[PDB]
Amino acid sequence: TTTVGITLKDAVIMATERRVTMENFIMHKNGKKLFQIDTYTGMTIAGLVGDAQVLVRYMKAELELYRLQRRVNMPIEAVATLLSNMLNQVKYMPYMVQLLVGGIDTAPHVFSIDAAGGSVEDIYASTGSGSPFVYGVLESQYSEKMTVDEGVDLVIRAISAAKQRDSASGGMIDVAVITRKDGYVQLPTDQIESRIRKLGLIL
Amino acid sequence: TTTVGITLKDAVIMATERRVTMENFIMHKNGKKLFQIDTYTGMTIAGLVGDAQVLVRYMKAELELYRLQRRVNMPIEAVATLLSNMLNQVKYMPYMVQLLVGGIDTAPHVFSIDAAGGSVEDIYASTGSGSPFVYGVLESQYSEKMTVDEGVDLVIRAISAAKQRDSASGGMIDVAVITRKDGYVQLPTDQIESRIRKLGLIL
Amino acid sequence: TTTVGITLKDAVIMATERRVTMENFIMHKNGKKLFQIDTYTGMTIAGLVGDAQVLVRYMKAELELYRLQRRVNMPIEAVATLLSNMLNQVKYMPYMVQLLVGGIDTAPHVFSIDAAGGSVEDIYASTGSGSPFVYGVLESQYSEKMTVDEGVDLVIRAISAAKQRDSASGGMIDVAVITRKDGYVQLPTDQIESRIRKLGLIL
Amino acid sequence: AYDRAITVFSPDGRLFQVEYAREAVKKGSTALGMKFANGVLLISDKKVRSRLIEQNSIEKIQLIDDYVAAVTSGLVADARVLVDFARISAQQEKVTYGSLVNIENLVKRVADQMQQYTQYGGVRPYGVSLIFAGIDQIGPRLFDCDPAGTINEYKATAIGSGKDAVVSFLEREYKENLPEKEAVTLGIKALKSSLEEGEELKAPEIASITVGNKYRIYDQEEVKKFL
Amino acid sequence: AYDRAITVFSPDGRLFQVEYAREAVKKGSTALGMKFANGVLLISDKKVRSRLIEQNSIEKIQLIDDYVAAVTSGLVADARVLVDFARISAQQEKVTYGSLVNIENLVKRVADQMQQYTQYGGVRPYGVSLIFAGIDQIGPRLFDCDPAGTINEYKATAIGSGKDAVVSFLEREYKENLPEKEAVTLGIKALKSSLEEGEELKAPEIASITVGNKYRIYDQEEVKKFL
Amino acid sequence: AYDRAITVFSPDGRLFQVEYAREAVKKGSTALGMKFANGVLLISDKKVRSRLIEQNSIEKIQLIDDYVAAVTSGLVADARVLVDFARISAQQEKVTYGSLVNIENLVKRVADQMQQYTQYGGVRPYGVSLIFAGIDQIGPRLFDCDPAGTINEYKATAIGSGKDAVVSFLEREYKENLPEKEAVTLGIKALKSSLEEGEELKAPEIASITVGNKYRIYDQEEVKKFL
Amino acid sequence: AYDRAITVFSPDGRLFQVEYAREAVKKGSTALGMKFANGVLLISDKKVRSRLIEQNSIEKIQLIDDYVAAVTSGLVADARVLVDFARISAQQEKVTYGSLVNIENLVKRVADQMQQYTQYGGVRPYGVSLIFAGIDQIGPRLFDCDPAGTINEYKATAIGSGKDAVVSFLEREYKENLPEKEAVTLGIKALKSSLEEGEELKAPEIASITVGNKYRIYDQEEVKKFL
Amino acid sequence: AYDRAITVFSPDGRLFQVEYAREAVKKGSTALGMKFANGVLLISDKKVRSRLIEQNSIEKIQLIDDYVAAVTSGLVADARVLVDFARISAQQEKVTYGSLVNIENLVKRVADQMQQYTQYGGVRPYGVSLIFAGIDQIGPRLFDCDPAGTINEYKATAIGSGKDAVVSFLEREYKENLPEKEAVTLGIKALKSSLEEGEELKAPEIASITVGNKYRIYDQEEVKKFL
Amino acid sequence: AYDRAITVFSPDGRLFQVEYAREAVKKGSTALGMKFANGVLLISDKKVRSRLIEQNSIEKIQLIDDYVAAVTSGLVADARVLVDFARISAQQEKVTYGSLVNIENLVKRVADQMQQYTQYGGVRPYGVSLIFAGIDQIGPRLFDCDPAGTINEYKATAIGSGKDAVVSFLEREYKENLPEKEAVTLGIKALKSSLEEGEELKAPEIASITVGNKYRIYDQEEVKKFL
Repeated sequence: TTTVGITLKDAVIMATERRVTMENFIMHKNGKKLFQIDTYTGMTIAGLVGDAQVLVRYMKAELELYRLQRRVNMPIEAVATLLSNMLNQVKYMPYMVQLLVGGIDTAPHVFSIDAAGGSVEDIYASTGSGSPFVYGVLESQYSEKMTVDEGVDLVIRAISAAKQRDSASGGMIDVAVITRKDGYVQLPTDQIESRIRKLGLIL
Repeated sequence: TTTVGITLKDAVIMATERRVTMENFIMHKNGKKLFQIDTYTGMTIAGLVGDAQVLVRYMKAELELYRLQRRVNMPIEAVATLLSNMLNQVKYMPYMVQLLVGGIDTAPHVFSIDAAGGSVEDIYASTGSGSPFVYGVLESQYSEKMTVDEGVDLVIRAISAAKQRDSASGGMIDVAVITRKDGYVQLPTDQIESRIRKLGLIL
Repeated sequence: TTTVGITLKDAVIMATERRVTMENFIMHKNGKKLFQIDTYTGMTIAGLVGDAQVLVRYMKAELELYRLQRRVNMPIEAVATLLSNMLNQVKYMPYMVQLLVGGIDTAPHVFSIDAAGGSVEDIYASTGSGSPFVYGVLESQYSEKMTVDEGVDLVIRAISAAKQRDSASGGMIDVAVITRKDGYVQLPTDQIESRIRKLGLIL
Repeated sequence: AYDRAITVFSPDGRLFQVEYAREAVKKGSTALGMKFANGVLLISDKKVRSRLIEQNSIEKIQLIDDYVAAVTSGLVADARVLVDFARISAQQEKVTYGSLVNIENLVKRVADQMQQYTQYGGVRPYGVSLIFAGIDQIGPRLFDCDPAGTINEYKATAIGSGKDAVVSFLEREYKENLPEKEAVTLGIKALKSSLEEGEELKAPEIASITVGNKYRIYDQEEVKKFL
Repeated sequence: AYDRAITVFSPDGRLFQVEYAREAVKKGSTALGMKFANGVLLISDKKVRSRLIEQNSIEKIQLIDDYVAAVTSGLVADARVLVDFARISAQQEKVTYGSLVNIENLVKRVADQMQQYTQYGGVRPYGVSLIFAGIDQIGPRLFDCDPAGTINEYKATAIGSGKDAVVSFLEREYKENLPEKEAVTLGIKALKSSLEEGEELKAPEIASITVGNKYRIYDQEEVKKFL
Repeated sequence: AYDRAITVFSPDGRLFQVEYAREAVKKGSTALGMKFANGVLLISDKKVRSRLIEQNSIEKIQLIDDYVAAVTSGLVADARVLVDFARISAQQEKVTYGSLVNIENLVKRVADQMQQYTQYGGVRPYGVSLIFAGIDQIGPRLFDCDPAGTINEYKATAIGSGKDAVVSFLEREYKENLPEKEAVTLGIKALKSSLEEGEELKAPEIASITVGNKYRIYDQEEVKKFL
Repeated sequence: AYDRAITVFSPDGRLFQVEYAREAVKKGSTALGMKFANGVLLISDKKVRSRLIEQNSIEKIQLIDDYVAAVTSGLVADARVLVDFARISAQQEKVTYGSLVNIENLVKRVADQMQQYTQYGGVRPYGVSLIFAGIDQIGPRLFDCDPAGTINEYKATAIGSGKDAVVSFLEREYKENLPEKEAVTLGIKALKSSLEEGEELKAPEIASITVGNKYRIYDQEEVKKFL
Repeated sequence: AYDRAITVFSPDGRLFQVEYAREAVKKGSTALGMKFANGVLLISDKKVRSRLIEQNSIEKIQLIDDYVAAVTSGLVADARVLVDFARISAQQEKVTYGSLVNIENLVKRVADQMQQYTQYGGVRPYGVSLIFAGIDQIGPRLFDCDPAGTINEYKATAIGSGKDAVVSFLEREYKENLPEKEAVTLGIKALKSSLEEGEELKAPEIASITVGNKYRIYDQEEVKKFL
Repeated sequence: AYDRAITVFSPDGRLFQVEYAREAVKKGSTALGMKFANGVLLISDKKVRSRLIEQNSIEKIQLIDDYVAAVTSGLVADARVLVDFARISAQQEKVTYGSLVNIENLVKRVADQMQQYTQYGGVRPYGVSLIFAGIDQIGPRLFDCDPAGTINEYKATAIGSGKDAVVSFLEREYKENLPEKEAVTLGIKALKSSLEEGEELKAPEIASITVGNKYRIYDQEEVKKFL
């Protein structure tokens, strides 16, 4: 798997690919690894699929209930701290996952969370077996001053690179862009493909 | 074991073979691996037979109860999400199974579910030791535009191929076709045999 | 051990041998591995003797209680489904046994059940270390159209073959015949011996 | 005196608090069931509290599974709770054995839950009566069950305010093995005999099952042909 | 005063609330048992509430296993609950030891359950009496058991409304070791002596067991030959 | 006498303590719900205890999720506790099945919690009624639910002090499938009919949902255009 | 006032409810025990309710083990329950230590169970007295025990209706170290002194044990030689 | 009659035992809170029982955390127990989410604990009212909360004996967004209006918090400048 | 009124139910303890109910261990139960620390068990007083303990019916550090002073312990030399 989350001035971009493998065996080419879990929050999953999917459902339920009770959205840092506690509580019988949580409250944030509850905020992060290849592209090409379009292209590239060298990664790239203005918007497939073509790539 | 589930325009076709082996020892030639679990839902089983059979019974009970309580059939995605939770809850003392759940609500669906509660929807899927052989036939021969008759033939072939190369697979092929019009209809044996003969195959 | 169960038009025939060994050491030559557990139901046991014997006692108790409560005999399939649940519930601390349950309700049935609750119906089945030898005789000689006398001879042979080549099997052959007319009747020893002599066999 | 706790016998050996629960059952709408040739049916009246109510909702005849149904009378919240116990109890049996051989046993389980609440202090009884009707391996079945946990099997019976009217009418008019259509007509006729003339029978509920089939709920138009 | 809680003694050392439970037993149909030559039998009357009731259902004589049976009188729901305890208790014993050597012990277990509910506050007693009759390794057995948990072994006894009639008649007429047919005739005769003349005895239940056999339930035609 | 414990039946088979709980509901502000063309709406009055109170706080209309809302009347602390049970109950169902197919089931769960507190001694009932309104896979739904645990589905209904006023007005005036704007006007008009003239209706709450959308809470300005 | 709960003291420091339990003991059949030369014996009368009862059943003298026996008076169901506690308690001690060195401790355990039910609300006391007689490593022992949990060791004593008659007779007539035969005669004679002349003593139970032996139950013929 | 247990409704649907807990709150010292420009404040009176008491101890204004504070009135031991629940509840939330986004939720948790004690028998309610004031992510907050578990948000409010005095005074005099100094002066003035002239206001407690700061407790000298 | 439950205070702050338990203690036989030169002794009277009782049994002076003994008065069954608690409590302490440094702690544990039964509803107090006398590492000790859980250390004291007689006699006559023989004589003399003349003191129990020794029970002959 390959997932990525980056921050920009007033935006968060999150992307994944869709491949699901039982070992070397590509069982499903269009699994979903990027989910909206609140008005301005998205989550990406890597690791054991059953553990990831359970946690997606809990975070949807709990962030919705929280919002109704508080009449405000959970701060992104709060979402991370919640996940941090949940996962640490069961560290010796853990959720075998790596999560990215990204969103906008008073500012953009991306947090990266491990199966022990370690949570850390960063200007960008990636997870899954393809992540090293992504970290390569980003180290070389990421800029803080990038525009949302530039950023979307960047992530398409990073994941394309990952897909070319990680056999556990493949399929269509999903991208979401989270802004105060328009909220969490999942870019349409035909737009991503267009950019893939315009940038001169494959799959 | 070999089981398969495919989707078409307004139909789901599910098929399995019937062999049950204790290792290399063929104990039973006509076990049942395809079950109707609701008006428009079917399930196929692979893996430890006890765990499989228990889950068949639960799904029948719980989907019947749900329907009486809600006065509608459980959405297929719901049936998957239920199974997903059930199985993940006991992941460290798991049901050693692979399930296909297929059916019609507002559209056709096939879901594939593993012993950790990983659930993924796909246009087709297969499970059991014969599944790689099936995935071969399907990759080469499946079309979205296929008709129900074309689809039934396709699955008869995929399984026949699986049977020829998986010593854990064998016996009569079972097929069910699920449509809004006629619901879950289990094709009669003599009609499957006829198509086997007409396609030029064996067992 | 060797046990067998076959079905015919309106009859079930079940047979076992009687040897009990602690390893290569023949401790007892006349153990009992065939039991009546209801008016028209019989059970054969193979595996750990303590687990087997406990289950024989439960099935007797529970099938008697069921019959008093329902005023009808437990359907044979129900007997299997009960056992299936019981055994699967404790799969990780299992009854180390293989069971055959055979009987008549609206028709004859033989079910074979494993230590994880896998249960499967078949026209015939055998269990224990002698079973492969039995499955050989039956593959070659079993007919659906056999009469109850023909069937009794068949099983005598299958077990006599098993005894000749399984050192874990031996002793007198027990047979029971279950019919709607006369219920479960355990054939007398002198009759079995007469047929052994007339078929030209040994032990 | 002997009147005020479920755990107290009167000197004549009565549990008045249970007898009082039984009066709650008289306040419900009238419903009836009867056996006919290869089947059984249920018919239920219904308070229609207003025209602002939604008809196709909270049904007096409730399916327990595809082959078993129940009608209830008395406290509605208690009834709901008992019908769901009935449904979960049914599914436990199916999971254990693969099927429901004898409906009498489902009924007993429901009746035992009810009896239990007539013996331990700290709870009141359920103010509910039920009729269960279905097909099992014995044949078509018709049972009733009250707050005390008492059970009977009938050819025909009824529960609710108009019970006594409906049971007399049937004591005079019932015959066994009627065809379905005549059975339903006898039933509507019996039901009317319990109304207070002037007062007229609006659209009631009708469900029926015959051997080898599943239950079948009559729609309001089909029901209308009998009014 | 001393009348209103199972946990309260009267100044004369009585538990009235238990005595009151014993009055519930008098409201049941009359049933009787008696020993005869190598065997024991039960006979029971039955309220037939209507002709809309189903005869081949809710039996007053209930098998506990193949060699033990019970008849009960009093609150029906309590009686049902007790008979099923009795059955489960029998099976527990057979699973532990492989058989039921002495029926007195089954009865004591049932009697103890009943006694327990005459001692702890928060529960009322079971308003039931039972007769148990069977064969065990001692021989043919006949016991009764009441709401108090009291037990006795008899040659003949009865329970229900007509108890006293039937016990007098038997005090005068019973002899030991009758043949089965005469034993059943004496029983029917005794039962009739408890009716109020004018009133006539419809089809009652009759079960019998003899040493070395299983129980045997008389069908209504066989029963008729004695009416 | 029969008046003073939730576990006690009256001799007519009533639970007065529950009936009394129901009176608590009459002391709340009036609220109403009604179905219209492809949707459902809620309108609630509000006691404004002072001008030192904070308006944009403790709302009578409460979202249970994005597609389901409730209004409540009666003891406010009880109502708060029940709304939060409703919310957690909703999320449990979504986690189990991925969605809330039929709102009737959420309502039943809340109604069952309420019924439970009308049966076990040691607790009193919740003195609350609720209306739930939302969209589910059946369509637009409108339910009410009282301290007894009784449930009904409506086209329109109300709860609170002015209930009877508002239900009459709607029995005369309500039609199905009104456009949203007219449905809201009919509602405000109905609500006014329950006031005591002289007395005038201040800013009330209004929420609405239509098929394929999420709920929508009217702000005080939008509400004003209807006053 | 102070009369109606096991947990309430009277102003004079009495527990009337326990005193009342003690009255239950007076309603039982009279039994006695006495020590003689190297042994101890029990004798018990018996209500023979009818000639339809079975004699060789429900014995007033009950073995606790081979060397310890008990007779009881009062509520029979309570007595049964206590004798079985006694037996299980005896076997626990034998498993722990290999033998029962001092019978006083068995009795104390039984007596403590009884006392416990004179202190915690929610239970009534056992309405039973017992006499325990046996051989242990101290020698022949004879104890009694009542509903209060009070214990005494005797040379001779009695329980039941005729207690006071039998104790006086023994206060005058008892000597220590009689031979067995004379001890038994003295006992029968004592027992008779408690009857109301006219009334005559039918076959009573007699058990005895001497040092170095097991218990020995006299059969009805052997008993007859003393009548 | 309906007066004497927390679990009993009156026929008008009231819980008098809770209404009575509310009278306990009138016996406390008067305290008030109010919102002003970018902040909120609390002021509390205090019984000074003697001159042998220690002033710098048991404070009527208690910090829940750095940004939230509470004043309480009624039974003091109850109030202490509730303030510590409030603190622990605040820390649980901070550990779960890293911060306390909305104070209303803390308050609700405290209010729920209180509501719970107005429903289950075996407990009495807390005879306490509280005012919570603090800054959260919504802004400056001011809530009260009573024995019933009822909550309201205010611009200004008060609790204690002088409540009604102080609330009238504020109904006439309060304006929003005063500067801190004027707000405090209005408060002291309001507090004085509740005294009985002759009687004069000794040194009261004053805490305040403004957006972006922590709480700030005025010392007795700073407070004096307002007397 | 305030008289009837262990959990109720009278308006003067009394627990009458405990005061009544204290009256149970007056009904016991008189016993006394006193300290003398390097030791302590106990002497107890005894009801001898009959000549059919066994003397060498159920002793009023009971060893708790080799260096500590107790006498008790009041309800005998309660006393037995408390002495065994005392013995088990002693052994727990010895197992934890290897010895019993201070007997005051054993006593307190026993006293606390008693206090506990004067505070939780559902139990009555133990109607017992005890005197404990022994040697520990402080020296010779003498304590008493009553139903309330109250404890005192004495030079001499008494319990039972004759308490007040014996305490006066000792208030006048006791001196510290008597030799054992004179102490015992003073004790016998004191005891006699509580009898009603005519009435004469039969064989009482006498135990004594001196520093560096174990307890020593006087036999009836040794006791006789002081009569």
